[PDB]
Amino acid sequence: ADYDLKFGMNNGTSSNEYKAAEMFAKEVKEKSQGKIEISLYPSSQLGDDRAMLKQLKDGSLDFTFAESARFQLFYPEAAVFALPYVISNYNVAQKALFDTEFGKDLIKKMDKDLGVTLLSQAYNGTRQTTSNRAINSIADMKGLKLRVPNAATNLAYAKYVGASPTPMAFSEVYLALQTNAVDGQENPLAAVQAQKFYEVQKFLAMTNHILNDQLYLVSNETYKELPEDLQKVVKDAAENAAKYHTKLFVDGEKDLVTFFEKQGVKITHPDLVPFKESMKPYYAEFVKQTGQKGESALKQIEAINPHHH
Ligand SMILES: CC(=O)N[C@H]1[C@H]([C@H](O)[C@H](O)CO)O[C@](O)(C(=O)O)C[C@@H]1O
Repeated sequence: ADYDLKFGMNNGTSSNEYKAAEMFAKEVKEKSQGKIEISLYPSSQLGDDRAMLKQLKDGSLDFTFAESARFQLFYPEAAVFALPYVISNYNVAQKALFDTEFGKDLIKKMDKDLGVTLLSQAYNGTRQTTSNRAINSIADMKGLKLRVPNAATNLAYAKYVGASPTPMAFSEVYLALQTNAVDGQENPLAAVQAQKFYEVQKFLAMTNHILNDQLYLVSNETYKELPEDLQKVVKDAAENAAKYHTKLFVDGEKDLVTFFEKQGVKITHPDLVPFKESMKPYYAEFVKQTGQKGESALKQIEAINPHHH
């Protein structure tokens, strides 16, 4: 094609993210009259999300996904998006990004410093905790060998609840669970399904601890080369795909608990009051480390009412 573009992702071919990326690719190909073809590179073929963000910056990959929170790697205050229990729901996540001074500035910096254009934002589920033994209360976390991604906020979730974290890439998790090298992991329900973690985890606990969004990002080096009518095709397709993406996750959350039960998984509902209490010293450490910018980001986010209006 005139533009042989590539979209890298960590998720696999059975995931909601992949299905939404397929919708995006199809719409772009059709509405560009075949000028643009987007090929998909799932399952961390190209590296993890940190690697893929570098590749968008240098123009060697055209599209990828990232969470708003992942930008903590560059702007420490952006950890606010994944401080456990701070962002209440997706309504808050949307407003935090697009309707705060903090979030608007972040989007501008992503364009200036990191070489990426934000096309759209979707919901990517609320993270829960799976394990090889029951989590009936916070006490069961103590010393649980909890896999986390290579992200400071997830590492802190594990530490402050009393678990023993083991960071590793997403691709490595199924093996680690299967062999009981670790005792559990934490991810939204849809990823537990997509990766078939239910095959290698007998328990799931509704810890509700981190809210994930999902940004459709394009390399500036690619986006600048597209004539403006094709930029519009891409932007509009990303917005349409993100609405579909969100819907896939909202519907999965409704029924996935009963899917897992049918697969033999035992679901627990630990009391979250001590989980939330356990994060208070972590918030204090975030404020100490990130200073006025972090205090401000917190304040701006805590001011957002979570009810749709
Ligand atoms: C956009 C993206 O790549 N998301 C990935 C996230 C983030 O890397 C992580 O939450 C840090 O931001 O980690 C996973 O949930 C995980 O490894 O468990 C896989 C998911 O596909």
